[PDB]
Amino acid sequence: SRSVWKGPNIVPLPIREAMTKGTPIRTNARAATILPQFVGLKFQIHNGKEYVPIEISEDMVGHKLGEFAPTRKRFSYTQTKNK
Amino acid sequence: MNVPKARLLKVAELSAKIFDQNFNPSGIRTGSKILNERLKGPSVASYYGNPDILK
Amino acid sequence: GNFRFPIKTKLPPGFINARILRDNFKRQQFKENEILVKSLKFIARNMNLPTKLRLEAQLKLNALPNYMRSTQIKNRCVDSGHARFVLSDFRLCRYQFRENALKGNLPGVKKGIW
Amino acid sequence: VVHILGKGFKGKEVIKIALASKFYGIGKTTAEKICSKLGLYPWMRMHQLSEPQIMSIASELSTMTIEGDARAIVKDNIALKRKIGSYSGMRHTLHLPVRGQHTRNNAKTARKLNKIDRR
Amino acid sequence: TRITLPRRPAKKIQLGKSRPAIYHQFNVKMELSDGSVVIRRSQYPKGEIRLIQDQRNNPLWNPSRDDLVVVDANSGGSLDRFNKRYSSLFSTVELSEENKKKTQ
Amino acid sequence: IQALEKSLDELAPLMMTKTFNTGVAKASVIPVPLNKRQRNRIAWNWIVQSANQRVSSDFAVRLGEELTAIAKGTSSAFEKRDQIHKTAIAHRAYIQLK
RNA sequence: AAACUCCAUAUAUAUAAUUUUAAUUAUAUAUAAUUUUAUAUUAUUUAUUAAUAUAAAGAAAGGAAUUAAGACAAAUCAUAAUGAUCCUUAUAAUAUGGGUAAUAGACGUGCUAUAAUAAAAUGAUAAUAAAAUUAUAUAAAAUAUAUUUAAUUAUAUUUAAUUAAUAAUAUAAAACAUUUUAAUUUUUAAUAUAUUUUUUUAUUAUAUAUUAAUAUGAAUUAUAAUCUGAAAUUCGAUUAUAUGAAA
Ligand SMILES: [Mg+2]
Ligand SMILES: [Mg+2]
Ligand SMILES: [Mg+2]
Ligand SMILES: [Mg+2]
Ligand SMILES: [Mg+2]
Ligand SMILES: [Mg+2]
Ligand SMILES: [Mg+2]
Ligand SMILES: [Mg+2]
Ligand SMILES: [Mg+2]
Ligand SMILES: [Mg+2]
Ligand SMILES: [Mg+2]
Ligand SMILES: [Mg+2]
Ligand SMILES: [Mg+2]
Ligand SMILES: [Mg+2]
Ligand SMILES: [Mg+2]
Ligand SMILES: [Mg+2]
Ligand SMILES: [Mg+2]
Ligand SMILES: [Mg+2]
Ligand SMILES: [Mg+2]
Ligand SMILES: [Mg+2]
Repeated sequence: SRSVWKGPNIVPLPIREAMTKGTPIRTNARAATILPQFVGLKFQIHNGKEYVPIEISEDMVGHKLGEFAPTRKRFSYTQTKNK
Repeated sequence: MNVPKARLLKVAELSAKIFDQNFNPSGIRTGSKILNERLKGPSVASYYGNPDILK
Repeated sequence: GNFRFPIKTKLPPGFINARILRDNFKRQQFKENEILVKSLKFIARNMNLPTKLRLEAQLKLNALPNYMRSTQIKNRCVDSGHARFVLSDFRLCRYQFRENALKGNLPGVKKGIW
Repeated sequence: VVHILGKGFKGKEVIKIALASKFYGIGKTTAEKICSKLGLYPWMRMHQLSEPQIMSIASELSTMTIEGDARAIVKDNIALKRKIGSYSGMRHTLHLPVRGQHTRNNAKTARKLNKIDRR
Repeated sequence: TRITLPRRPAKKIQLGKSRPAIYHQFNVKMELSDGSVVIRRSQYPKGEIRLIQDQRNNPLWNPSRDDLVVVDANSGGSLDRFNKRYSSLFSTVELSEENKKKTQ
Repeated sequence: IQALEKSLDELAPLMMTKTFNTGVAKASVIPVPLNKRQRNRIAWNWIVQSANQRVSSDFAVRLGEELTAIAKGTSSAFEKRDQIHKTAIAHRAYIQLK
């Protein structure tokens, strides 16, 4: 956990266009902190291959952006291993 | 520790002024260590030697 | 006319490999503006200054290109370019410190016996 | 046998250790504070409690987060994580480690214990 | 394999004894976001409720309201923790510092 | 000290039957003598194992109790000594000058 | 092969104004042993001798490096280098994210435990070491904090001295003494008791179970802080309040 006195992790994002025009924000900044001003905004978070669209909620505030954009999908085992 | 703290801190800041030293009685985060850290750029830059060696 | 990096830097005299060139460029750029990084880090971590100053300082730190971060620098073998088991006393990788040592290239190194 | 809030205690064990052990939410420090507040000497046993003393312990220990309340807080926190859609909530649902541990080997106790209804 | 509770012999409600269902209910006062209070006939046993968010504080239901205070569920998040843990870094003047990335 | 010495000497066997693979039909079980250190080791193992059947929580106390009992000729370790010797007798004739 | 070689050992000389101290040391040269001598009891090619012991003269007893020729078409083209072949708007070069950290099963190494020939607290004229590190630094003492008078533990405040036989990393830890320790009714406390007094004895209470997880064990997880970094979500390390699997 980042020290509180340092302040939240902050990154330049096109928030003005999203607040007024409603354009979704597409970013690779998965380490940015969801500030309370991002509630109700449409984000699209990179995951290495594709940008996952999510809309920030009140409960998500304070978390990081990449916490909702999984990078590797669920592990599965092919039972019919054969040989 | 019978001596009052007021006397001890009076000696503390007097010495600090004499010896050109910081005095932060409250212990707040002044960030002094950031500035006082040495610059290592000259040494890190010459890791691969003199680029002007005769060829 | 198509230099791989924004600033035209000189070339190392010894062994050169693409990776070395990258690391060397990072070294020179970090050296150039390490004072700026230190000043910005001070402001962004100072609660005695207005929070706007902290905000802009943090913003400008986050915007600095990768080639000004000290953390980016990785020590490499100056004779082979390998970036594992590099001994700072010689800047030589493993098996190149050994080879050169046996050759007697290193000023005082010896075969360990005790 | 001394019964406090439905918890069975032998007559030989010290109050502080027994309290810290049987109740979910109070540890060594909280038990020490509880015993000190009611004036029970540090190494007093459960035999020597009187009915007023047992009542005071039950009453004073019921003004702080009970076993059920603490478990509710934990479960609510997990539910928050899962409903947000966070990575950690996903690990809880799948019975997998949540603190960045390796799953290629081990990860047995996480599978056995991690769940959305953690105790 | 269905979960079904077995059915007991249904009692005979012979003709003329079909009494109506009058479920126990309480005269319960419903406090809205404003001072408005409406009396609702409810089964749950407690007489007053406050509605944290309701039609009063919903923009959809009050298009003409210039000033409209907004409040949401308080379970944990911005209003709860982000504020007290970060109570020095302040502003929407500050929101203009991270306004745009100036990227095409 | 001499109580322990006589305890070890009386309790420890003089010779034990060590089975050797010699003998295709059956392993040759021939008595073989033991020096003092070997005998003391066997006796000590017996009295320690016997001293571990006592209620105290400190093995200095339980070792002392067993040693006192042995000093008065009261313990089961003697039966083991007799069994080994009877076994050695049961194997009289296979000893060879070699 | 052995020997010369290096660490270590015993001794001699030299250096050090014994405030870089420790001289009980440091490191240069040299000597020493791959020990010698005597006696006897042995088997023998008959002391033109080997092992058995004794005796007496010795400080005298170890480790490291060096692993031949050939064989394994053993490993390495990912230390590096070249032959052949293949790519040249891409198989070369840069940046932002992700992966190398995925988990059914299996497997080789280790760490930590499953309690009383063993774990925990405390021990300030601070019991007792060696070898290493500190110009891309080491960081004492004092402070605020958690936290109570203090101590211990972890951060923050500030840099004392030292770029080193000088100061710091750093009061070594086990050891040893005292106290405690569930299973354990082998315990506690209420009275008396007394030439066991930190203790014995008599009566009452110290319940509910059984092969068992404790005041063993710290896995998993909730929350709040802290450190490094521009950045700790995938994916870092500590502290505190709870959690307390398996064994
Ligand atoms: Mg690095
Ligand atoms: Mg508890
Ligand atoms: Mg001296
Ligand atoms: Mg040789
Ligand atoms: Mg060979
Ligand atoms: Mg051969
Ligand atoms: Mg091959
Ligand atoms: Mg290859
Ligand atoms: Mg190559
Ligand atoms: Mg490419
Ligand atoms: Mg790997
Ligand atoms: Mg190995
Ligand atoms: Mg133990
Ligand atoms: Mg030393
Ligand atoms: Mg030395
Ligand atoms: Mg200190
Ligand atoms: Mg000590
Ligand atoms: Mg079990
Ligand atoms: Mg424990
Ligand atoms: Mg803990």
